[PDB]
Amino acid sequence: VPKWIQLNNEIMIQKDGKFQFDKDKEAVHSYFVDYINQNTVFFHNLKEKLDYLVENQYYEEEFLSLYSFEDIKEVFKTAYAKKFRFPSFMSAFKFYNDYALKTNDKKKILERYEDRISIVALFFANGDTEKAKEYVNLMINQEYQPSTPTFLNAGRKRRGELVSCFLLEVNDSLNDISRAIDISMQLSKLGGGVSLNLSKLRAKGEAIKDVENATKGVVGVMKLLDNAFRYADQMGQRQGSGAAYLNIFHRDINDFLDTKKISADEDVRVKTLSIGVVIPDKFVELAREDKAAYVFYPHTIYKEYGQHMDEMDMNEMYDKFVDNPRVKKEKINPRKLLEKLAMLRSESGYPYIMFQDNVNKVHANNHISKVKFSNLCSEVLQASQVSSYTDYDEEDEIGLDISCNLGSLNILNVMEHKSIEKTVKLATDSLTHVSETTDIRNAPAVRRANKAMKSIGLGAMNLHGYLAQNGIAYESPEARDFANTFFMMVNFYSIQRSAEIAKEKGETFDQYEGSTYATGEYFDKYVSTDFSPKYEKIANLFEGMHIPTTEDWKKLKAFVAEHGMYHSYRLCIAPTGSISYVQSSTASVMPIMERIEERTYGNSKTYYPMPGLASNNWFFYKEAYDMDMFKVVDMIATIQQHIDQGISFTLFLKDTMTTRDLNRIDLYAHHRGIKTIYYARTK
Amino acid sequence: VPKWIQLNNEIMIQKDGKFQFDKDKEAVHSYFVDYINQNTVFFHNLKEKLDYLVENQYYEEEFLSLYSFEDIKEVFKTAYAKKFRFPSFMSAFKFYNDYALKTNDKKKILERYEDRISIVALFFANGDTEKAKEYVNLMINQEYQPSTPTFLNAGRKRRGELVSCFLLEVNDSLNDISRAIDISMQLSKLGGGVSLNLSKLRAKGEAIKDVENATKGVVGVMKLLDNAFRYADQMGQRQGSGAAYLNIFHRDINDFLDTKKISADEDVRVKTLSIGVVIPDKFVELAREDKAAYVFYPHTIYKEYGQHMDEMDMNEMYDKFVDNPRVKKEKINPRKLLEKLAMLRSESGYPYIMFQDNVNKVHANNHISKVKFSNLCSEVLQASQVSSYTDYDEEDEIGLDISCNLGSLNILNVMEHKSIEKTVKLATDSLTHVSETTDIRNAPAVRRANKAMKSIGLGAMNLHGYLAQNGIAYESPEARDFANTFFMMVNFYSIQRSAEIAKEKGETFDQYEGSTYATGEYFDKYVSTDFSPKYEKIANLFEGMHIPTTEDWKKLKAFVAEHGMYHSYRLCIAPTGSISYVQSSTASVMPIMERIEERTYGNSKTYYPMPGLASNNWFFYKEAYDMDMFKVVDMIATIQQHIDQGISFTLFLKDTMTTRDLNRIDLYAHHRGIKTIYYARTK
Amino acid sequence: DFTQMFYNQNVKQFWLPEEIALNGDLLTWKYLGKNEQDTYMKVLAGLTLLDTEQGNTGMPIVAEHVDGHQRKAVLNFMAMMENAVHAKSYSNIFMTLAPTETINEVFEWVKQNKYLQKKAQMIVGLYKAIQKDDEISLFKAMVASVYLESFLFYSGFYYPLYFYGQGKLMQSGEIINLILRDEAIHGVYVGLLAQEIYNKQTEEKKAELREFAIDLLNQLYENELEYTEDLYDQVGLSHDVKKFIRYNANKALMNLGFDPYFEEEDINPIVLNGLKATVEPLKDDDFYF
Amino acid sequence: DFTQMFYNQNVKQFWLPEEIALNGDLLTWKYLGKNEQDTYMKVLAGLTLLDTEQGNTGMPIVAEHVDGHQRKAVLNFMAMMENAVHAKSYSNIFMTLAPTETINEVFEWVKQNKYLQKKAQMIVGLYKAIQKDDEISLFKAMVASVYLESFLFYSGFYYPLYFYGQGKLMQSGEIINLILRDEAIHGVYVGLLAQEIYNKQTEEKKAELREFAIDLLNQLYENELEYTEDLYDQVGLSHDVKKFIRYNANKALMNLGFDPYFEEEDINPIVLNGLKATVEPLKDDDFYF
Ligand SMILES: Nc1ncnc2c1ncn2[C@@H]1O[C@H](COP(=O)(O)OP(=O)(O)OP(=O)(O)O)[C@@H](O)[C@H]1O
Ligand SMILES: Nc1ncnc2c1ncn2[C@@H]1O[C@H](COP(=O)(O)OP(=O)(O)OP(=O)(O)O)[C@@H](O)[C@H]1O
Ligand SMILES: Cc1cn([C@H]2C[C@H](O)[C@@H](COP(=O)(O)OP(=O)(O)OP(=O)(O)O)O2)c(=O)[nH]c1=O
Ligand SMILES: [Mg+2]
Ligand SMILES: [Mg+2]
Ligand SMILES: [Mn+2]
Ligand SMILES: [Mn+2]
Ligand SMILES: [Mn+2]
Ligand SMILES: [Mn+2]
Repeated sequence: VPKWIQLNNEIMIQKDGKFQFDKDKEAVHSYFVDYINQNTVFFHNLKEKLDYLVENQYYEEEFLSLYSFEDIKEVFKTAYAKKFRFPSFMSAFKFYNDYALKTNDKKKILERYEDRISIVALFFANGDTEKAKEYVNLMINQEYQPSTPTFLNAGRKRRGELVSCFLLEVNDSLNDISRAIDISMQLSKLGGGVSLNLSKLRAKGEAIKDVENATKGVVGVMKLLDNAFRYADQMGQRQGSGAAYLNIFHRDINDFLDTKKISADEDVRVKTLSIGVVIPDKFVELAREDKAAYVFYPHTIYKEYGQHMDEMDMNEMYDKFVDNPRVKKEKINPRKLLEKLAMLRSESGYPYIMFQDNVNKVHANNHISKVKFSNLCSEVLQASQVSSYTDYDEEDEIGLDISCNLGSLNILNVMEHKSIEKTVKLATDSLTHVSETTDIRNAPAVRRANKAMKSIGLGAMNLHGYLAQNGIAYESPEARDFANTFFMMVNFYSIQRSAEIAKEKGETFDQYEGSTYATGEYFDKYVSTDFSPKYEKIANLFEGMHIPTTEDWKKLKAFVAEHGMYHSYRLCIAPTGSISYVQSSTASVMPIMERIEERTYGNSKTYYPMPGLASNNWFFYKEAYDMDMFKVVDMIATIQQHIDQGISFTLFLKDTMTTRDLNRIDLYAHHRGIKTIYYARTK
Repeated sequence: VPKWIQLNNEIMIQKDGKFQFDKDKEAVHSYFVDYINQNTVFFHNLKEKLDYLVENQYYEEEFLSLYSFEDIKEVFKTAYAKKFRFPSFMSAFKFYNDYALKTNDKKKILERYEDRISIVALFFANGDTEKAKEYVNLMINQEYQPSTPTFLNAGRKRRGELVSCFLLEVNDSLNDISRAIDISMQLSKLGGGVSLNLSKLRAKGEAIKDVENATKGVVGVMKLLDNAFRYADQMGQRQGSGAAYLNIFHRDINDFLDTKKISADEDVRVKTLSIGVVIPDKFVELAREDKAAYVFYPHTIYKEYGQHMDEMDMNEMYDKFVDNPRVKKEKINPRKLLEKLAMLRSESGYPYIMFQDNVNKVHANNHISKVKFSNLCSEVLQASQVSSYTDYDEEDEIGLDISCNLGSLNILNVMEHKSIEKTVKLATDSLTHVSETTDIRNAPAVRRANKAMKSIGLGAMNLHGYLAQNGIAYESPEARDFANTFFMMVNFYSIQRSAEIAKEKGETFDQYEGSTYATGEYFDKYVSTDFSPKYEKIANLFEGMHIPTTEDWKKLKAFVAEHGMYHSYRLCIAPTGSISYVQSSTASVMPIMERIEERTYGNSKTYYPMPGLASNNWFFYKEAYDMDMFKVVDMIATIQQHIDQGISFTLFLKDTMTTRDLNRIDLYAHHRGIKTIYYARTK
Repeated sequence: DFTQMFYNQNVKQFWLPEEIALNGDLLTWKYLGKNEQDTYMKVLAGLTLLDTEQGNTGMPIVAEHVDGHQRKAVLNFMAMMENAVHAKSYSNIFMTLAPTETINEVFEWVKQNKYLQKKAQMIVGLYKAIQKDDEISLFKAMVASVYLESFLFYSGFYYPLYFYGQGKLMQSGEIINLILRDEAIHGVYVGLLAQEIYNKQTEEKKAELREFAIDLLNQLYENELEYTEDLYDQVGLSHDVKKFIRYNANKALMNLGFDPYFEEEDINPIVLNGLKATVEPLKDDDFYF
Repeated sequence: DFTQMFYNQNVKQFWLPEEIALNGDLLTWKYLGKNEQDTYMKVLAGLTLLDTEQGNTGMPIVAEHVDGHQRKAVLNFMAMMENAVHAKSYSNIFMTLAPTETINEVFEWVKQNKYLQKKAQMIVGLYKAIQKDDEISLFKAMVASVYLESFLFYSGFYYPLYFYGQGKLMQSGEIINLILRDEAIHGVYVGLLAQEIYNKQTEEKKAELREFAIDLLNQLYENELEYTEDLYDQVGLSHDVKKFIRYNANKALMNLGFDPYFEEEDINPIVLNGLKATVEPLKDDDFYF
């Protein structure tokens, strides 16, 4: 066993009844003085390194050609001047195993952390040396972390796409289904997770040109998509991951759910395609009143009204659907469907739950389209227009397929540096650059939506780490007050940066004029309610930083009205799974699953303590499963009120609790304004 | 139990030690006195019937509008003047259960046999009343039978395409694979059987964008195609049928074959995807000499030579591939592979066997392309060019995808009417009309090849029926003499009609000038070898009909040289599954499987004796399984020497014979010039 | 001269109770009097006990002491039939016709019934007295086994056969006939093995073995009479069953090579009415024609 | 918790030798080299000899000492399969492939073979050491039985599976696959009976039984390596056979509820080719907060 492995395992060997957390630090030293420094490839100077990486097809030469070598040297020197040290063994291990650039045979390390950060910063700046240094300082301080696709692939010749998630709308036609399968394979080839809205597809037993009971429903398309994602599995490196979203009022909703039952037959079971359910407020109202609900056949509704079932408001059209004899429907028990959802989530963690009305009551771009589904991580909530892929030799009507670039603020590092504004603006600029340089030649709706919406996702990580390292319980009202203030600041500065980009470029996102940003409605709660901290401890935490007031929000509203906004969507809180290790941060705004996690790598086992875990903050690092899910819902709703897109909200459940407890948590989330629920992980 | 079913089951009841075959005739009468006439919709006049069928979206207005009502009435009167009577119960049952037009509620019969024949004739003639009457006389004499798609769908508004055999070339790309899946779905939606060539696809463990061990091979593509064919199942009417062809020198050939093993796992086995193997002469030579063979990685060959492995002659390329270090290959035992093929055919009848050099040594259009694969029934053998389907908003390079037009001569009815020439020419004209009226807007290469090649397949059936009713054993040399003469006359008149159509329209098929028809090579064996019958009995059978001599063939060769040939391909012998029942004929040129076949429809049993079966010809109606497969191979080769495309050749084996016997039959078929082997049906 | 043909007969007679659907007896069962149902349950429970011990103990122990792999294979197969097929079939019948409480009660009744305990004590005692390499103790156990197979089962078999012969409980009756068909061949086979041992003895020893067999038969018989009266008096059939068991006692003696002991009697005529493909490699000559 | 389920799986797997026609194997047998034919014969005799011990002693002795009518029935069924089905199947394969004199000589050789004898006598020794009413000695014998069923047979099964995966000796390979499928379930079942005893023990006694099992496994494994080289070096397969032994040793341990002893290894592909949360209804007022 390696020396650093033994040093890391020495953490759990208690001394005087206490964990040896400091041993972890020793491990990193070993991991660098025995493996990383020996396995790294050193050159005489930076010129030889850059030339070797360029000619050997490791780096794209275009982004490096925008800078003179003196500027690149200055950027690299700025990166190395911080003398960044990984405080935990797992941070360095995760970076050098998942994100550091290696040779073709993967026998040596070509990229250090500073090298990777410098390359990403130079790609972000697009020829601006000062901007590149700003990005270097932002990432080496670990205030901002680009998503895994962006951080791993920026400036690389053998790179994939920098966009993490893609959302596709599938129209009710064989041509559209085949095009959706093709685009899903193309985007999984690019490495991104693909989500498909199957609510427009007509249910099982519908007519294909006057011959009835002909359609296979959404389950056949689900099987096709599952095989497509199995085939396109990132060249066999990462398993192809897809998501299917169906409205709960679709007739196939049961069969949909039956794809995830552990007793499902092979002709129905789907195993590589995640499932999500979109629940309008009408379904929750029907379940609450115990009135029997009706699921609908989408094609009959489309024939009668000319629009898809998910294209209009069910809260106002459900009674018209039920009373219409030309609309076909089936009777269901909404409470039984809710119990089935809870049982399925207990068994397998599926489906994702999207509260459609919670998303669309604060959605700023309802004029473009209502949000009808979410992404594979159930945090992207954007307007999408379905595409009409016609026959060959016929022009296709290209719609809008959602796609946003992810980037997370490290809350602990951002607040320690007292740089919410600067970090938010620089992250917005980096995400705007990632969107601008993204061009996908096989997904036309994705390309058009990227060019028009200009949507980005700016997330946050290390919420629980910051709260526990500052002596604040994650479930406490003080923690929710901090989240309210911090994310109001993040939203304020993201809107300010979006408006500044719109002013400097003279262009807004497409159809911005009909948005609530243009009409000023979006700023209502910000121009009437003060989001400054209500607790003295939180206010002290925010000292040295100008917390925006109602007057600052009014000025920002006027600025947006004058100049517009460059981005249709700005903030989305992704799960941030593996890149949180490198940043020494807790995953996303979720509470920690465990204080010390035991992970098996190779034939060895390693223990990763939570960042900053110690004796004095052991009980502030409360495990998520031990927490009240209602207070976690309260925290997520408090954050969500300042996030325009959704938050990947994983439910952390105990084995003792029943499906009724899961249903109660889901209904409280819906009541509190939670937009989406990601996972039901049971301990 | 209905009266006609009792009268049909009375056949097996033996009187005086003989089957009551004549009772079947009585059954037909009952089937018409009790059921057909009662459930047949009658109109006051044909005008009312045509108006009702057109208005209720049963027929098409376009083809009926080309004639005055007097001409349509005259065509119907010509059809009804024959007073055609089905000689067996199963003929009428199959027609009125499969082909007769029924109401939307499927309880009444709108079309009789004469009505359907008249409608198909009017569709064929395209406005010529005399031509329509000629077609009516052809089909009511049952000399020619349009295929199930053409016969069932001609003149019907609610219909699939008139072509059901489609051959697709799949290029080695994700875009091409997705396009192939889409086209397969679209053609299965039209009701056609789709065959895909997977030899150009790179094997498992190949590089994608210079990353190693990334390709899933052809088995993942087969899984995708199997899912696509399961999804597209004719609006839930018939099981989606598809075929995949792989060259035996493709490295995936074992895994390909492993998709049909019973022991194969769920992630390996494809259930609704037929498989065929293309066997070049090089593989047979390697197996014969017991030299170990090499299966090659197609992408390495493409990188080294710039052409696909299946696009070049393996006979001259195999040694260069083996000696090339940059071509990756795996060692195999060709005799072990042959034994595996025989074992798999014994277990499941798969794969289909295509002898590439047997096809291509007589292929007339090798300049366009060599025949690389066959159809789902393993009888279509045509030149195909792969298409380069690029990314979106980029122009695709459309190639040639095979789609031939099926139609079968009834050898008994044709020869008893002494009308080989007239029937062949009229069938060629009808096939040309159906090929010209076919327009598929979702298969670009299929449409392009249909427009360019103008390839049709004119088959024959009732060969064994005709031979048995004339006191000739199917395995006798006299039967082969008759087949030689009859199919040489069929080829002569098909070529003459093709040249006449080319002269009339002033156009040949695309790239005809490079064909062996243009150079006169095709006629070589016809201008030197006399194909007149060598037996007096066969000559007396051909009495009253002019048998083309060598001088006639020289005149035809000169005529083709002067005027060209309209069809790239003219003759292919399809299995003729259900139309053989309606025509009261034995299926294809195959020998009969059973003298009397027992079938179960609903909860009732039915008995179909072979047409013309009696005590006198009971011995001549020898069952296929009792026959020597070498003599069946000899007869099929005798026919194949006059057929430009292949013949659906099913092997009929006993359970006693082993895989050595199957391999011996396959090798004798290869030796005798058999182009394709369809199935290995074990009794 | 016989084991191979018994092996073939035993394996060709293989069956499972699940092959016979029992829900068809539901109505003819419902229609029987309480006395009739009680006797029927108890009769089958007595049979279950006998097969339990024949399968667990009797057949395996005889298999252990009999020499020859083929003889052992037959005896092992017969043992499996006793407990894996026969004893289990009775539970299939019980589970179809009777509620759980009645089933529980009848199994409690076997434990406390003095005649059933006595017959089990006697038969199993002889099985457990077998001494390795001692052919006389083995003979005694084989006599006991023949008496179980060909005599003791029959006080039980009477009643299902009596109903079968009247067209009542015919699915249960089909199971019982299959069991009876098996026991008949089991009794013959074990009888032949017993005769082998008997034939090795002196005339004096043979005389003692006949005494043992007849004394044992009489002792079992007297107990079976009391058992029969206890079960059948409530259905009026005791005298008829007694004639049947005497008939079968004679068959058991005959299976042992002894003369019949009881005089012939007329048995109820109702009960009499109750009775991949092969693969060859390719030769170089298969590539040339 | 498990005996009725295993009863079902066992009886539904019932088969007879006569079902597979063997004569067509001669069409591939004639094409094997002398070393291949020699190894096959020796392996086959090894399996035959070990399986006879299991039929005559292993299964019947365990059936004798295990309490429970249903367990005794399942165990009887398994003993029947050894003696009536498996033993006849091995004999049939031999009689098809070799003349009488060759069979007698191979069995003479394998009977004298040091590595075959070592393992055969080690297993038989543990069966002979079972004492009445001593569950520790029964457990030790069950461990031995599981090691035979789930581990020791597999150095032998390798070769028929190797041919079967190549299209050679398909009829006898089909038979071997059916036998192997029976031994797999036998091993799992006896394993569950051993775990039942193990779980009734103290922590110190458990640790002692674990040491026994691992020590026994080690002795058998070291002899298997020698057995393997002795048979398979002449056909160049020993390296791959050793991987197959370890993989099956791990399965045997898992059957006994123990952790795998050996690291995971991939197996020869030719041989491979041969081979709820509590639902609680919503009570209303759960929709209001
Ligand atoms: N935790 C760590 N994170 C990142 N790099 C590290 C870490 N520990 C060691 N290294 C690398 O290994 C080298 C070993 O040097 P070390 O940290 O022991 O101190 P040093 O030799 O006094 O110099 P310096 O600390 O100034 O780099 C470091 O210079 C650095 O490049
Ligand atoms: N074998 C048959 N094949 C086809 N149609 C038949 C057959 N038998 C009877 N029919 C139908 O039933 C009708 C009655 O025929 P039938 O044998 O009674 O005498 P017919 O002289 O042909 O009668 P019609 O006056 O109808 O022409 C036929 O006209 C035809 O429509
Ligand atoms: C062709 C086909 C369609 N479908 C379903 C899936 C599609 O969502 C739906 C629409 O198919 P379409 O491609 O729209 O078929 P169509 O346009 O010819 O019929 P229509 O005019 O009624 O639109 O039909 C199947 O389930 N199986 C099939 O094989
Ligand atoms: Mg449509
Ligand atoms: Mg390519
Ligand atoms: Mn019994
Ligand atoms: Mn018995
Ligand atoms: Mn065995
Ligand atoms: Mn066993």
